[PDB]
Amino acid sequence: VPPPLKSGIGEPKKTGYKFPHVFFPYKSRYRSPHRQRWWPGSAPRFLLHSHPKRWAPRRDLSFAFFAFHGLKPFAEKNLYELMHSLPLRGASSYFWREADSDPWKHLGRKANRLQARGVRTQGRKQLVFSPREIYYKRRPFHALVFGRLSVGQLGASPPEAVPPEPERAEKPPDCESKEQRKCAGVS
Amino acid sequence: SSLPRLLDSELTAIFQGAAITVSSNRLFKALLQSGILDPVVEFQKLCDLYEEGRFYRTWAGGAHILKISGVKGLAPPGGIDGTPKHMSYEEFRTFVHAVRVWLRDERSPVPLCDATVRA
Amino acid sequence: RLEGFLLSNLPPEVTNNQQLLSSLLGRSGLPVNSASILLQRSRLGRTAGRCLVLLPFPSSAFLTGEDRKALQTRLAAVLPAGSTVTACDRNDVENCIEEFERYFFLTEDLQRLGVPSNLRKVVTLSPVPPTYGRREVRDLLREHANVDVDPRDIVFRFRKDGVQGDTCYVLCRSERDAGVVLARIQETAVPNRVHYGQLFGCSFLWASRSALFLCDSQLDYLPARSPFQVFTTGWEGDVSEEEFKNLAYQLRLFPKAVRKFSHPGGEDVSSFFLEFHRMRDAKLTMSRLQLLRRRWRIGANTPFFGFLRMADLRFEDDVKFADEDSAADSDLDEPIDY
Amino acid sequence: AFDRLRRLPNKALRPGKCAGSLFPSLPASVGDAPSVHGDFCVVRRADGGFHLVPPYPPRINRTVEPYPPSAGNFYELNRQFKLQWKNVEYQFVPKLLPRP
Amino acid sequence: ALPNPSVPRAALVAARFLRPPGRFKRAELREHPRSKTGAFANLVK
RNA sequence: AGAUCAUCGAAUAUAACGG
RNA sequence: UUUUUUUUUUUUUU
RNA sequence: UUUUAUGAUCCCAGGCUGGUUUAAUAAGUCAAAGUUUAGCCAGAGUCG
RNA sequence: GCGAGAAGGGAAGUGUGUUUCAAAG
RNA sequence: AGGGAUGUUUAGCCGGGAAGUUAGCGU
Repeated sequence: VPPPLKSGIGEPKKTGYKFPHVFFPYKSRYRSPHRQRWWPGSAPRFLLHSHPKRWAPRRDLSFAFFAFHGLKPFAEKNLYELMHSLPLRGASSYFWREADSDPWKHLGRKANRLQARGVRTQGRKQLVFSPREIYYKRRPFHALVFGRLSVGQLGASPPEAVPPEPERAEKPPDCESKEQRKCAGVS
Repeated sequence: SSLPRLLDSELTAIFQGAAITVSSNRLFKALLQSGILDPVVEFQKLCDLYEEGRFYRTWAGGAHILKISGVKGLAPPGGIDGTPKHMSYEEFRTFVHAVRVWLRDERSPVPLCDATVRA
Repeated sequence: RLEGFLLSNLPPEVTNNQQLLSSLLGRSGLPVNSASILLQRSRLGRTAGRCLVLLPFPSSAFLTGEDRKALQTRLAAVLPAGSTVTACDRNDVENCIEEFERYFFLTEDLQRLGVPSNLRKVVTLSPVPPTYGRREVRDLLREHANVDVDPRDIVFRFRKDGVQGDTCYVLCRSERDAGVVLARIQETAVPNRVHYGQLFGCSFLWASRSALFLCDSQLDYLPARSPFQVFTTGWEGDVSEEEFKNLAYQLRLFPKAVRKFSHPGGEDVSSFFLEFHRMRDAKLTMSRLQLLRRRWRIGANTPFFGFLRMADLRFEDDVKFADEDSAADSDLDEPIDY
Repeated sequence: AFDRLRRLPNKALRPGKCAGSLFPSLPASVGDAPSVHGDFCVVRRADGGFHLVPPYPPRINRTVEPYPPSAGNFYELNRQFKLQWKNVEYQFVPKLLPRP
Repeated sequence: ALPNPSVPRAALVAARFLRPPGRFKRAELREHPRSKTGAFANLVK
């Protein structure tokens, strides 16, 4: 059965609807554009169903309860959550996205799609983000971070690192790139 | 030049005095009695402009025919009630404005309504 | 008071001969004090599809009511050819007609000031206003509700095929700060339409938006004729190469451009050109950029990209202009898919 | 027979013809040219674009009763669509189909 | 005003061969929240 | 946009507006 | 006027 | 003032069309008042 | 991001359809 | 004398969205 609908933190109480959509009794193949994404092999809607209201008994309440965001796994920690614990709010640092452990790329119903090449039978140039201005609306998962986006070349070391690039000035300080997953930096 | 401005409040007495909706028969006679339009305007003058202005169609005056007849009223007469359109307050205001200028431009050197002409 | 009429939609066979035109006026009314006419001429010496007639001194024409005007109009409407409009002229519109003729002659001359890179993100547009417009008339606007003293002699207006004032109006600004401020408050504004009888006319909703730009350079006319689908991009970071810098970073994004060009000038911003193979690829690119813009929080109104076009030109010793060519087949390159 | 409940035929959204016109400049046949858009309207999109949109209720036919008897168990009948803007309201709920 | 809202002429001529939406597509617009509504795009105001 | 026979059930007819 | 903002802008007086 | 046996008022039921060959001095040049099988047009709205 | 009533007989008689013409958003 | 001291609420317009509301004829 599908999970019950819940409102995210920072939102007033709303009135639940009686039916999922207008064509509830009559039609069945019609699907709403704002349908929930809970089946394995998908991603949330960011700010629609990612952070639902959290409740627990009085006994379970504690300081550590509030720090759940900052202890999330690597596969679910966003940029906002990552920059919150870093020195200087992660200012004057570098960040990049590692698209190697996505939920849909390992698990899901459509996890065996046919690509243009076929199957994978076997130093990169990944983008680097330099946060300049940081503004937190709804901590620790919400912020308007403005930074300079540039390109950088990876190294030959075992881990993913950035040797002597960024080199080229791509665009002036703009909005963030992605909000799914991010890595650390040299700083 | 220097056309007088018609106050909203003044029109309220005339509209309510002739009596929400009212028929157009009692309003045509009351307009001339008040003398707000000022030769003397005759009764036929207002009727002619009402049809020429295409006000029955614009206002959807023929929608009441389908309520009595139904399907028979859709067809033309030969292929039927003929009552006039009952203008409301809002509707009547517009008409008064339109007819007030149609008489001033009838003798002005520079036409306002229709200045153009086709050969 | 009456001061003359305004003809339009005249055939070419009557505007090119003053004898025939003068004869038609003598029979209807006064001959060519006698009345006077004024024929509009283009920069190349060609006539137009309209003319103007002026009445004699007001001393002999002040006492003229509608009774004498209806008969004159009617009688003078029959003599000319069919498909012709003969409207009256008021005291206010009479002075504006003279400016209309002068704009057509100076159309090419006026499209050089601020067109170059000097004034890039300045130019604006607002094709709301109808033929009723003037430099002076429009000057009062953008001052009582937006606070912006724009230049006077910086107003340009396009024209239709029948040398009629096109509704597309374009304005400029001295500074760049006020540019943004113009396209944020002029949304859904109803100042007025016409000033007749000391009262206002019909309503008209204003709508200002940046949708067109101008450029004049010596190294832009030739490059912009070879490809059929040419793109324009700007608002880039510090100075960059084409093959070594522009190509490499392009891989990150989704430009998908066959070729590229440069735009010198020695400013603090670059602008590289793009090329496509098919119209579908070009079209899809547009969407991509648009989407990306929002993500970056750049701005809706902020110029970021555009589509390059070649302006129509009229040469000499030509029987027919390129724009007036009916046998052109330059539409097959845009396939329709639905 | 007075004040009798009549019935009118149904009519959906008429698709506009490709070969339409904006404004007939002195037409010279005995009829009115069709329209491209027709019933449909063009509005500004959220993402700065132009797209079609279902207009205000297109002549909701109130003369014929609902076909499915089980309509009240899932939908609230006898609805009204009012247009208000600050302290101003207009009377346009009556959706009458005039004669041809 | 009432019949036709403020629609620029540039966007009307281009949108000629645009196919109208289907039955299900119409419900998407009508579904809440109406996030597809643009500037001055309200059907009530 | 113009034009474009009606038929069966046996049958039963003058009706609506203003002084 | 009150919650929501990955659709904006404005603030001076010799 | 308007319709009315060339059917005005008025009660129940039926949605309109095309489909190639087709014998006979009815030798059809379109199957001759009316017969169909892939098909055209067309068929309201609603989460308060 | 795009497509989706592709399973509809509930309404109507002078209507639904057919025929003759027209349509440079 | 520092394990001190200092710090504390920013303002207006317009457009779109959700919940509650869905009373008005005074323009």
